Amino acid sequence: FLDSLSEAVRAQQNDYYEVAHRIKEKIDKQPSILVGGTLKEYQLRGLEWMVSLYNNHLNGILADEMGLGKTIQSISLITYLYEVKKDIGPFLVIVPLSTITNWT
Ligand SMILES: Nc1ncnc2c1ncn2[C@@H]1O[C@H](COP(=O)(O)OP(=O)(O)O)[C@@H](O)[C@H]1O
Ligand code: BEF
Repeated sequence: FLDSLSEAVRAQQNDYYEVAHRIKEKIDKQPSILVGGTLKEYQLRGLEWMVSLYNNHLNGILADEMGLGKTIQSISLITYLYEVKKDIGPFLVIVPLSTITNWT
């Protein structure tokens, strides 16, 4: 699976972990767009993890327990990408109606 997957990734470029995360990147600072507080270490790790997925053309799941700032992390993802990759738009977020204004 991994072999064919990594080859699928190579098509998308046109152990398991290091293979899946062949392209790496990390960042000590949060995206400068972000205001209203700072990110927690693990959130930063999560960001880096998501960034790695981006770099390796992989999709993934933020399965961190609950109430751990994923909303913020996804926002930081947006701003990260905009400050680093600079592909501003089009970016879609889909949420429950009961959570709309929490997100806004
Ligand atoms: N780095 C952070 N700085 C400040 N508050 C945070 C941070 N991470 C999480 N929070 C708290 O959690 C909320 C944001 O995420 P929340 O909705 O609580 O969890 P999730 O986004 O995982 O559902 C905010 O109310 C905030 O107070
Ligand atoms: F992941 Be949060 F608790 F919506």
